[PDB]
Parts: sequence; structure tokens; C-alpha cells
Amino acid sequence: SEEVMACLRQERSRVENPSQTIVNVVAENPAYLHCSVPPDAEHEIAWTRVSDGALLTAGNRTFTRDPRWQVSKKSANIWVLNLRRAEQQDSGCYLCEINDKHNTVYAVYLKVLEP
Ligand SMILES: *[C@@H]1O[C@H](CO)[C@@H](O)[C@H](O)[C@H]1NC(C)=O
Repeated sequence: SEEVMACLRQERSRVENPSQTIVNVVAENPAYLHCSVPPDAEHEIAWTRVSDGALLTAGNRTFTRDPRWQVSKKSANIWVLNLRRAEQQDSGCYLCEINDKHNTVYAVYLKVLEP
């Protein structure tokens, strides 16, 4: 597209993004955004909704008051942002930012489809 392209252009990293960069889901179903954490760097990650600049989570803790969001540790190097019930209003760009020395940013586009 170009919505998705402009979102991926916000990626700032030395290493190629090893997690999915495009997530399509059907509305009212769970979505899962994965972020790969450099294991020789400050392991702190925050999720950011680009549309309104909302800081959703900033590590193991949630900042948004929409209870459909949760952050979890899937593996030693992979964090998951769980969107419990995706709506058409949830489609758009999301940023995983790592407080490593180089300020690594990864970009994930969520597209929710409503039948
Ligand atoms: C993140 O959550 C896990 C549980 O999955 C916990 O074991 C770990 O200590 C937490 N880490 C931080 C940095 O808060």
C-alpha cells in the first residue's frame, strides 16, 4: 500500500526487524504484535500508537485505560502486545521502541477487517 509503507519507514534499527511488520486480523478477534528485543542492550520496550501518539505500555505495565491491551513476555527476546478485541478503529501503525544505546525503533502495521 502506502499507509503500510509510510509506517515501515519509521523503523530505525541497525539489525533487520525479525518480527512480522504487517498484522491483519478480523474485527472482534485478538491481535498480536511481536517485538524482538536486543539481548545486549537495555531491555526496556514501550508500545506507541502512531495515530494519536498514545503510549500504550512501557515495559511489563500498561498505560492505556482500554482494558483490551496487555503486554507479555513470549520468550526471552520477544515481547507481545495483545489487543484483546480488535476493531476497525484499531487499524494503523504501532511503534516498539527499545531504550538501547542507539534508540532502536520497530514498526508494525495492524489492519483490522470488519465483515
Ligand atoms: C516481565 O514479566 C515477566 C513475566 O512474564 C517477569 O518474569 C519479569 O520479571 C518482568 N520483567 C520486567 C523487567 O519487569
